[PDB]
Amino acid sequence: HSQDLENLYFQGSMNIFEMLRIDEGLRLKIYKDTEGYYTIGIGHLLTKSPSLNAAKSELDKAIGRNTNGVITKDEAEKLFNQDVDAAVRGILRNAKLKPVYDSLDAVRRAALINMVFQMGETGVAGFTNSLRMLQQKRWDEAAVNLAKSRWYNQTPNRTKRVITTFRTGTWDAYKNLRKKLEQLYNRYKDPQDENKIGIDGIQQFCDDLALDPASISVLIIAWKFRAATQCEFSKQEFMDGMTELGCDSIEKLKAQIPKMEQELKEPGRFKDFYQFTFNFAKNPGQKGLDLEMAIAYWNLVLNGRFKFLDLWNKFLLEHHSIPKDTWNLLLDFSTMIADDMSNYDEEGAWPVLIDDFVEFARPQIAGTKS
Ligand SMILES: Cc1ccc([C@H]2c3c(C)nn(-c4ccccc4)c3NC(=O)[C@H]2NC(=O)c2cccc(C)c2)cc1
Repeated sequence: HSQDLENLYFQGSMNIFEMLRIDEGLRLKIYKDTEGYYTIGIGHLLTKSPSLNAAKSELDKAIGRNTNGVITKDEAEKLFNQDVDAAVRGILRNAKLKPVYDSLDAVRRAALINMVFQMGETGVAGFTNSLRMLQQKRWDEAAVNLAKSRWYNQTPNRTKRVITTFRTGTWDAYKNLRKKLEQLYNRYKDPQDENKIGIDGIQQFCDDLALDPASISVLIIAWKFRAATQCEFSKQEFMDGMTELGCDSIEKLKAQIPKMEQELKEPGRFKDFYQFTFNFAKNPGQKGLDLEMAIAYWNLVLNGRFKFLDLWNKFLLEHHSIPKDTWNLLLDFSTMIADDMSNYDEEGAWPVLIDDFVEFARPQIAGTKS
Protein backbone atom coordinates (compact mmCIF):
# COMPACT_ATOMS: atom_id res chain seq x y z
CA HIS A 1 0.00 0.00 0.00
CA SER A 2 1.24 3.46 -0.85
CA GLN A 3 0.77 4.67 2.74
CA ASP A 4 2.58 1.78 4.42
CA LEU A 5 5.07 3.10 6.89
CA GLU A 6 7.47 0.44 5.67
CA ASN A 7 7.92 2.70 2.66
CA LEU A 8 9.55 5.20 5.03
CA TYR A 9 11.89 2.81 6.73
CA PHE A 10 14.76 4.24 4.73
CA GLN A 11 14.17 7.54 6.52
CA GLY A 12 15.44 8.40 9.93
CA SER A 13 13.36 7.32 12.87
CA MET A 14 13.01 10.97 13.70
CA ASN A 15 10.64 12.56 11.26
CA ILE A 16 8.01 15.20 10.89
CA PHE A 17 5.41 13.01 12.54
CA GLU A 18 7.52 12.43 15.62
CA MET A 19 8.31 16.14 15.57
CA LEU A 20 4.64 17.12 15.63
CA ARG A 21 3.94 14.39 18.15
CA ILE A 22 6.27 16.35 20.42
CA ASP A 23 5.15 19.80 19.41
CA GLU A 24 1.42 19.37 19.07
CA GLY A 25 0.71 15.96 20.47
CA LEU A 26 -1.06 12.85 19.33
CA ARG A 27 -4.61 11.79 20.10
CA LEU A 28 -5.62 8.30 19.20
CA LYS A 29 -9.32 8.78 19.95
CA ILE A 30 -11.65 11.20 18.24
CA TYR A 31 -11.94 14.41 20.17
CA LYS A 32 -13.25 17.91 19.73
CA ASP A 33 -10.63 20.54 18.91
CA THR A 34 -10.77 24.18 20.03
CA GLU A 35 -13.54 25.05 17.56
CA GLY A 36 -15.54 22.02 18.73
CA TYR A 37 -14.77 19.96 15.63
CA TYR A 38 -14.06 16.23 15.56
CA THR A 39 -10.35 15.62 15.20
CA ILE A 40 -7.94 12.78 15.65
CA GLY A 41 -4.29 11.96 15.33
CA ILE A 42 -2.11 15.02 15.05
CA GLY A 43 -4.67 17.69 14.38
CA HIS A 44 -6.47 15.81 11.67
CA LEU A 45 -9.84 17.45 11.25
CA LEU A 46 -12.39 14.80 10.40
CA THR A 47 -15.46 16.88 9.83
CA LYS A 48 -17.19 20.03 10.92
CA SER A 49 -20.31 17.94 11.47
CA PRO A 50 -21.70 17.92 15.02
CA SER A 51 -22.34 14.21 14.47
CA LEU A 52 -19.77 11.89 15.99
CA ASN A 53 -21.01 9.18 13.65
CA ALA A 54 -20.25 11.54 10.76
CA ALA A 55 -16.74 11.93 12.17
CA LYS A 56 -16.37 8.18 12.47
CA SER A 57 -17.53 7.81 8.89
CA GLU A 58 -14.90 10.24 7.69
CA LEU A 59 -12.29 8.42 9.80
CA ASP A 60 -13.21 5.03 8.32
CA LYS A 61 -12.90 6.35 4.79
CA ALA A 62 -9.55 7.92 5.69
CA ILE A 63 -8.16 4.91 7.56
CA GLY A 64 -9.72 2.20 5.43
CA ARG A 65 -11.23 0.20 8.28
CA ASN A 66 -14.07 0.43 10.79
CA THR A 67 -12.23 2.21 13.56
CA ASN A 68 -15.10 3.30 15.83
CA GLY A 69 -13.17 6.47 16.56
CA VAL A 70 -9.93 4.90 17.81
CA ILE A 71 -6.76 4.55 15.78
CA THR A 72 -3.26 3.31 16.28
CA LYS A 73 -0.19 5.50 16.32
CA ASP A 74 0.81 4.02 12.97
CA GLU A 75 -2.59 4.85 11.50
CA ALA A 76 -2.25 8.36 12.87
CA GLU A 77 1.11 8.61 11.15
CA LYS A 78 -0.41 7.56 7.87
CA LEU A 79 -3.11 10.20 8.28
CA PHE A 80 -0.52 12.75 9.22
CA ASN A 81 1.74 11.87 6.33
CA GLN A 82 -1.12 12.50 3.93
CA ASP A 83 -1.58 15.87 5.57
CA VAL A 84 2.13 16.53 5.29
CA ASP A 85 2.07 15.68 1.59
CA ALA A 86 -0.74 18.17 1.12
CA ALA A 87 1.09 20.83 3.09
CA VAL A 88 4.20 20.26 1.01
CA ARG A 89 2.18 20.56 -2.17
CA GLY A 90 0.88 23.88 -0.88
CA ILE A 91 4.36 25.05 0.02
CA LEU A 92 5.59 24.16 -3.41
CA ARG A 93 2.97 26.25 -5.18
CA ASN A 94 3.59 29.18 -2.84
CA ALA A 95 5.96 31.66 -4.46
CA LYS A 96 7.07 32.88 -1.03
CA LEU A 97 7.79 29.47 0.46
CA LYS A 98 8.89 27.31 -2.40
CA PRO A 99 12.34 28.94 -2.77
CA VAL A 100 13.24 28.45 0.85
CA TYR A 101 11.70 24.99 1.03
CA ASP A 102 13.59 23.79 -2.05
CA SER A 103 16.79 25.18 -0.56
CA LEU A 104 16.49 23.41 2.76
CA ASP A 105 17.84 20.09 3.83
CA ALA A 106 15.36 17.47 4.93
CA VAL A 107 15.52 18.28 8.61
CA ARG A 108 15.09 21.98 8.11
CA ARG A 109 12.27 21.25 5.68
CA ALA A 110 10.54 19.47 8.53
CA ALA A 111 10.94 22.58 10.64
CA LEU A 112 9.35 24.69 7.95
CA ILE A 113 6.50 22.20 7.58
CA ASN A 114 6.06 22.33 11.34
CA MET A 115 5.67 26.09 11.03
CA VAL A 116 3.12 25.67 8.29
CA PHE A 117 1.13 23.23 10.43
CA GLN A 118 1.14 25.74 13.26
CA MET A 119 0.40 28.98 11.46
CA GLY A 120 -0.50 28.15 7.85
CA GLU A 121 1.19 29.20 4.64
CA THR A 122 0.22 32.82 4.88
CA GLY A 123 1.57 32.96 8.41
CA VAL A 124 4.87 31.37 7.50
CA ALA A 125 5.19 33.46 4.36
CA GLY A 126 4.99 36.55 6.55
CA PHE A 127 8.49 35.72 7.84
CA THR A 128 10.08 37.23 4.75
CA ASN A 129 13.40 38.21 6.29
CA SER A 130 13.87 35.03 8.31
CA LEU A 131 12.95 32.91 5.31
CA ARG A 132 15.54 34.77 3.25
CA MET A 133 18.10 34.13 5.96
CA LEU A 134 17.23 30.46 5.88
CA GLN A 135 17.43 30.35 2.14
CA GLN A 136 20.89 31.93 2.43
CA LYS A 137 21.87 29.39 5.11
CA ARG A 138 22.35 32.18 7.63
CA TRP A 139 21.15 29.84 10.31
CA ASP A 140 22.17 31.65 13.44
CA GLU A 141 20.75 34.91 12.14
CA ALA A 142 17.51 33.25 11.15
CA ALA A 143 17.35 31.74 14.62
CA VAL A 144 17.82 35.11 16.24
CA ASN A 145 15.27 36.75 14.00
CA LEU A 146 12.64 34.10 14.49
CA ALA A 147 12.97 34.37 18.23
CA LYS A 148 11.86 38.04 18.10
CA SER A 149 8.56 37.01 16.63
CA ARG A 150 5.14 36.71 18.09
CA TRP A 151 5.37 33.06 17.13
CA TYR A 152 8.03 32.64 19.78
CA ASN A 153 5.89 34.39 22.33
CA GLN A 154 2.84 32.26 21.48
CA THR A 155 4.49 28.86 21.80
CA PRO A 156 7.95 29.42 23.21
CA ASN A 157 8.90 25.82 23.81
CA ARG A 158 7.77 24.53 20.45
CA THR A 159 9.16 27.56 18.73
CA LYS A 160 12.50 27.16 20.48
CA ARG A 161 12.71 23.60 19.23
CA VAL A 162 11.78 24.55 15.69
CA ILE A 163 14.31 27.38 15.75
CA THR A 164 16.98 25.04 17.05
CA THR A 165 16.15 22.74 14.18
CA PHE A 166 16.67 25.60 11.74
CA ARG A 167 19.82 26.62 13.57
CA THR A 168 21.46 23.19 13.62
CA GLY A 169 19.82 21.13 10.89
CA THR A 170 19.64 18.37 13.45
CA TRP A 171 16.96 16.82 15.57
CA ASP A 172 18.82 17.73 18.76
CA ALA A 173 16.00 19.82 20.17
CA TYR A 174 13.61 16.90 19.86
CA LYS A 175 16.10 14.36 21.15
CA ASN A 176 16.69 16.68 24.09
CA LEU A 177 12.99 17.15 24.70
CA ARG A 178 12.33 13.44 24.61
CA LYS A 179 15.18 12.80 26.98
CA LYS A 180 14.04 15.51 29.37
CA LEU A 181 10.58 14.06 29.53
CA GLU A 182 11.91 10.53 29.87
CA GLN A 183 14.18 11.55 32.69
CA LEU A 184 11.41 13.47 34.41
CA TYR A 185 9.03 10.57 34.01
CA ASN A 186 11.69 8.29 35.40
CA ARG A 187 11.79 10.37 38.56
CA TYR A 188 8.12 9.52 39.19
CA LYS A 189 7.60 6.15 37.58
CA ASP A 190 6.58 3.15 39.61
CA PRO A 191 9.73 1.07 40.18
CA GLN A 192 7.50 -1.98 39.72
CA ASP A 193 5.52 -0.80 36.67
CA GLU A 194 7.47 1.28 34.18
CA ASN A 195 4.18 2.05 32.48
CA LYS A 196 2.83 4.22 35.30
CA ILE A 197 3.56 6.68 38.01
CA GLY A 198 2.15 5.20 41.21
CA ILE A 199 1.17 6.73 44.51
CA ASP A 200 4.76 7.41 45.52
CA GLY A 201 5.57 9.07 42.22
CA ILE A 202 2.45 11.15 42.41
CA GLN A 203 3.55 12.20 45.90
CA GLN A 204 6.96 13.17 44.55
CA PHE A 205 5.32 14.98 41.67
CA CYS A 206 3.14 16.92 44.09
CA ASP A 207 6.14 17.62 46.32
CA ASP A 208 8.09 18.91 43.33
CA LEU A 209 5.13 21.16 42.49
CA ALA A 210 4.82 22.26 46.15
CA LEU A 211 1.24 21.06 46.11
CA ASP A 212 -0.64 19.50 48.96
CA PRO A 213 -1.61 16.07 47.59
CA ALA A 214 -5.19 16.58 48.85
CA SER A 215 -5.54 19.91 47.03
CA ILE A 216 -7.91 20.47 44.14
CA SER A 217 -4.91 21.63 42.15
CA VAL A 218 -3.72 18.04 41.95
CA LEU A 219 -7.06 16.92 40.56
CA ILE A 220 -6.95 19.85 38.17
CA ILE A 221 -3.62 18.56 36.91
CA ALA A 222 -5.07 15.07 36.53
CA TRP A 223 -7.89 16.60 34.54
CA LYS A 224 -5.53 18.42 32.22
CA PHE A 225 -3.56 15.22 31.85
CA ARG A 226 -6.82 13.41 31.07
CA ALA A 227 -5.81 10.91 33.73
CA ALA A 228 -7.94 7.82 33.59
CA THR A 229 -7.95 6.89 37.27
CA GLN A 230 -6.91 8.31 40.60
CA CYS A 231 -3.62 7.14 42.15
CA GLU A 232 -2.24 6.19 38.74
CA PHE A 233 -0.60 8.45 36.22
CA SER A 234 0.22 6.45 33.10
CA LYS A 235 3.29 7.12 31.03
CA GLN A 236 1.05 8.04 28.13
CA GLU A 237 -0.89 10.46 30.31
CA PHE A 238 2.24 12.05 31.65
CA MET A 239 3.86 12.46 28.25
CA ASP A 240 0.68 13.54 26.54
CA GLY A 241 -0.07 16.03 29.26
CA MET A 242 3.38 17.55 29.36
CA THR A 243 3.18 17.86 25.58
CA GLU A 244 -0.22 19.45 25.57
CA LEU A 245 0.75 21.84 28.35
CA GLY A 246 3.95 22.79 26.58
CA CYS A 247 6.06 21.78 29.56
CA ASP A 248 9.33 19.89 29.64
CA SER A 249 10.12 20.69 33.22
CA ILE A 250 8.54 20.83 36.62
CA GLU A 251 9.19 24.59 36.75
CA LYS A 252 7.22 25.01 33.57
CA LEU A 253 4.42 22.81 34.78
CA LYS A 254 4.34 24.74 38.04
CA ALA A 255 3.91 27.94 36.07
CA GLN A 256 1.04 26.31 34.15
CA ILE A 257 -1.05 25.38 37.20
CA PRO A 258 -2.57 28.84 37.70
CA LYS A 259 -3.49 28.87 34.06
CA MET A 260 -5.30 25.56 34.48
CA GLU A 261 -7.01 26.94 37.54
CA GLN A 262 -8.06 30.00 35.57
CA GLU A 263 -9.59 27.77 32.92
CA LEU A 264 -12.06 26.53 35.56
CA LYS A 265 -13.64 29.93 36.13
CA GLU A 266 -15.54 29.08 32.94
CA PRO A 267 -18.63 27.06 33.90
CA GLY A 268 -18.25 25.02 30.69
CA ARG A 269 -14.73 24.11 31.61
CA PHE A 270 -15.72 23.57 35.24
CA LYS A 271 -18.48 21.28 34.03
CA ASP A 272 -15.93 19.36 31.99
CA PHE A 273 -13.68 19.09 35.05
CA TYR A 274 -16.58 18.16 37.23
CA GLN A 275 -17.70 15.42 34.90
CA PHE A 276 -14.13 14.23 34.46
CA THR A 277 -13.91 13.71 38.20
CA PHE A 278 -16.54 10.98 38.13
CA ASN A 279 -14.68 8.62 35.82
CA PHE A 280 -11.40 9.53 37.39
CA ALA A 281 -12.56 8.72 40.91
CA LYS A 282 -14.50 5.60 40.05
CA ASN A 283 -12.90 2.21 40.29
CA PRO A 284 -12.19 1.12 36.69
CA GLY A 285 -13.79 -2.24 37.45
CA GLN A 286 -17.00 -0.57 38.67
CA LYS A 287 -19.75 1.07 36.67
CA GLY A 288 -20.69 3.57 39.39
CA LEU A 289 -18.92 5.56 42.06
CA ASP A 290 -18.91 4.42 45.67
CA LEU A 291 -20.92 6.91 47.68
CA GLU A 292 -18.05 7.47 50.10
CA MET A 293 -15.69 8.28 47.25
CA ALA A 294 -18.32 10.43 45.63
CA ILE A 295 -18.74 12.38 48.85
CA ALA A 296 -15.00 12.92 49.11
CA TYR A 297 -14.69 14.21 45.56
CA TRP A 298 -17.89 16.24 45.82
CA ASN A 299 -16.45 18.00 48.84
CA LEU A 300 -13.24 18.67 46.99
CA VAL A 301 -14.76 19.98 43.81
CA LEU A 302 -18.03 21.52 44.96
CA ASN A 303 -17.04 23.23 48.18
CA GLY A 304 -17.74 26.91 47.68
CA ARG A 305 -19.75 26.20 44.56
CA PHE A 306 -22.70 24.11 45.69
CA LYS A 307 -24.60 26.14 48.26
CA PHE A 308 -26.19 23.05 49.82
CA LEU A 309 -23.03 20.98 50.02
CA ASP A 310 -23.17 20.77 53.79
CA LEU A 311 -26.80 19.57 53.70
CA TRP A 312 -25.88 17.22 50.88
CA ASN A 313 -23.26 15.63 53.09
CA LYS A 314 -25.70 15.28 55.94
CA PHE A 315 -28.26 13.78 53.58
CA LEU A 316 -25.82 11.30 52.13
CA LEU A 317 -24.26 10.27 55.39
CA GLU A 318 -27.74 9.12 56.44
CA HIS A 319 -28.13 7.24 53.15
CA HIS A 320 -26.97 3.67 52.79
CA SER A 321 -23.09 3.80 44.51
CA ILE A 322 -23.59 6.89 42.32
CA PRO A 323 -24.19 6.53 38.57
CA LYS A 324 -22.59 8.95 36.16
CA ASP A 325 -25.90 10.61 35.35
CA THR A 326 -26.60 11.40 38.99
CA TRP A 327 -23.14 12.79 39.44
CA ASN A 328 -23.56 14.96 36.36
CA LEU A 329 -27.00 16.19 37.27
CA LEU A 330 -25.95 17.34 40.70
CA LEU A 331 -24.03 20.14 39.00
CA ASP A 332 -27.11 21.03 36.99
CA PHE A 333 -29.08 21.01 40.22
CA SER A 334 -26.51 23.18 41.90
CA THR A 335 -26.69 25.66 39.06
CA MET A 336 -30.44 26.09 38.88
CA ILE A 337 -31.56 25.66 42.47
CA ALA A 338 -32.84 28.66 44.39
CA ASP A 339 -31.30 29.55 47.71
CA ASP A 340 -34.36 28.05 49.44
CA MET A 341 -35.03 25.31 46.83
CA SER A 342 -38.39 26.91 46.10
CA ASN A 343 -37.90 26.51 42.33
CA TYR A 344 -37.25 22.79 42.26
CA ASP A 345 -39.20 21.07 39.48
CA GLU A 346 -40.12 17.62 40.77
CA GLU A 347 -41.13 16.65 37.22
CA GLY A 348 -37.68 17.55 35.88
CA ALA A 349 -36.46 13.94 35.84
CA TRP A 350 -33.79 14.63 38.37
CA PRO A 351 -32.30 11.56 39.98
CA VAL A 352 -34.40 10.16 42.79
CA LEU A 353 -31.42 10.96 44.95
CA ILE A 354 -31.90 14.65 44.27
CA ASP A 355 -35.66 14.45 44.63
CA ASP A 356 -35.10 12.88 48.01
CA PHE A 357 -32.52 15.50 48.90
CA VAL A 358 -34.94 18.31 48.20
CA GLU A 359 -37.44 16.61 50.49
CA PHE A 360 -34.72 16.08 53.10
CA ALA A 361 -33.58 19.67 53.05
CA ARG A 362 -37.08 20.73 54.17
CA PRO A 363 -36.48 20.84 57.96
CA GLN A 364 -33.23 22.76 57.50
CA ILE A 365 -34.79 25.15 55.00
CA ALA A 366 -37.76 25.69 57.34
CA GLY A 367 -35.52 26.23 60.36
CA THR A 368 -33.47 28.83 58.51
CA LYS A 369 -36.60 30.80 57.58
CA SER A 370 -37.67 30.56 61.24
C1 LIG B 1 -0.06 12.13 46.06
C2 LIG B 1 -1.50 11.93 45.54
C3 LIG B 1 -2.37 13.00 45.45
C4 LIG B 1 -3.66 12.80 44.98
C5 LIG B 1 -4.07 11.53 44.60
C6 LIG B 1 -5.49 11.28 44.12
C7 LIG B 1 -6.45 11.32 45.34
C8 LIG B 1 -6.81 10.41 46.38
C9 LIG B 1 -6.25 8.99 46.55
N1 LIG B 1 -7.71 11.04 47.17
N2 LIG B 1 -7.96 12.27 46.69
C10 LIG B 1 -8.86 13.23 47.29
C11 LIG B 1 -10.22 12.97 47.28
C12 LIG B 1 -11.07 13.90 47.85
C13 LIG B 1 -10.55 15.05 48.43
C14 LIG B 1 -9.19 15.30 48.44
C15 LIG B 1 -8.34 14.38 47.86
C16 LIG B 1 -7.23 12.49 45.60
N3 LIG B 1 -7.14 13.67 44.74
C17 LIG B 1 -6.80 13.48 43.35
O1 LIG B 1 -6.19 14.66 42.85
C18 LIG B 1 -5.96 12.25 43.04
N4 LIG B 1 -5.06 12.48 41.92
C19 LIG B 1 -4.48 11.35 41.27
O2 LIG B 1 -4.70 10.23 41.61
C20 LIG B 1 -3.62 11.74 40.08
C21 LIG B 1 -3.62 10.96 38.93
C22 LIG B 1 -2.86 11.38 37.84
C23 LIG B 1 -2.14 12.57 37.86
C24 LIG B 1 -2.19 13.36 39.02
C25 LIG B 1 -1.41 14.68 39.10
C26 LIG B 1 -2.95 12.95 40.11
C27 LIG B 1 -3.21 10.46 44.71
C28 LIG B 1 -1.92 10.66 45.19
